[PDB]
Amino acid sequence: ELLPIELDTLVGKGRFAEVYKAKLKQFETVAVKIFPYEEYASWKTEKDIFSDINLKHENILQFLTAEERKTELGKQYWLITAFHAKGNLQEYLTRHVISWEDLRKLGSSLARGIAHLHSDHTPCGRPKMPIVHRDLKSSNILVKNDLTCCLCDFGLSLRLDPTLSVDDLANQVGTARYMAPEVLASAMNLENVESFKQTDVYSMALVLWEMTSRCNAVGEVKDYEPPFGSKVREHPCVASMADNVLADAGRPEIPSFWLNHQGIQMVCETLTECWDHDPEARLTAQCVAERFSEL
Ligand SMILES: COc1ccc(-c2c(-c3ccnc(NC(C)=O)c3)[nH]c3cccnc23)cn1
Ligand SMILES: [Mg+2]
Repeated sequence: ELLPIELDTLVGKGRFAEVYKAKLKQFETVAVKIFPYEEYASWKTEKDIFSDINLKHENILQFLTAEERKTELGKQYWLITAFHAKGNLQEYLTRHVISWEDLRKLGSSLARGIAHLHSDHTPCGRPKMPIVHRDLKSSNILVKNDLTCCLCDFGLSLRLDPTLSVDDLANQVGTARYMAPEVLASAMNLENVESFKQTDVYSMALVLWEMTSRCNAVGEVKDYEPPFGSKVREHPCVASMADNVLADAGRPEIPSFWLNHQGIQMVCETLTECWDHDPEARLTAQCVAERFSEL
């Protein structure tokens, strides 16, 4: 029943699991995400999301199967997917300076992926369960060979099920650096689940800024730095982030010279709307995808 897999190299580490490059005898290269028994609930959450036939999309990591693997001293829970050699976006931007064409491809594919995740329908019209990521960041966005993005790392994700209770939506997850000001404030408007989609758009705005910051179309490009890199610790707490994002209304810097390029100007204007203090003022991911198609 178990696939003939040989693990090769540890390539990543997520919040709940380690990620390995592996060989699948058929040999095809695959990614194997390994969850220890104590993170079973996160393995089950990701398995449930990936098992929905309505999720499959070019900008969502291609899922193969889930497995339970007995070890000599316990049991592991695996998820096996396609492997993207270029790896995660944070590392890609750290190592590379990207072109305007690259930024267009990466930014538009990220917006299309989030719009699909949030959608209550498939691209054809069938009802689909909307999903909110809740921990979107450059380190868990994958770069495909054709320089388009694909999403993964759904352990904190929420299926927007009509059965969700108010006492269930209110029980501060995710990466502090990428938390929207209402998340840092514990001020999410729980009267509508649309509040959760708005938090993903904020995090997406920070990632679009990271991509823009490494785009040679502006001319002189600085070495990559995470959003708020010089303002807070390497692993900042919610309090230090709230000092910046909420109290100081702080956002990553957009130097005026970047706006000299017509394309960069449009991207900067769009991502600025997406990181507005007011979640209701942000554009939707679908709006952002449309803005990119207009370029
Ligand atoms: C459902 O199963 C999976 C399996 C792997 C990942 C996954 C990968 C991943 C995927 C494909 N190719 C690569 N390739 C290189 C070079 O890293 C890395 N990177 C991650 C970083 C954080 C969390 N999850 C991941 C996510 N879900
Ligand atoms: Mg635990």
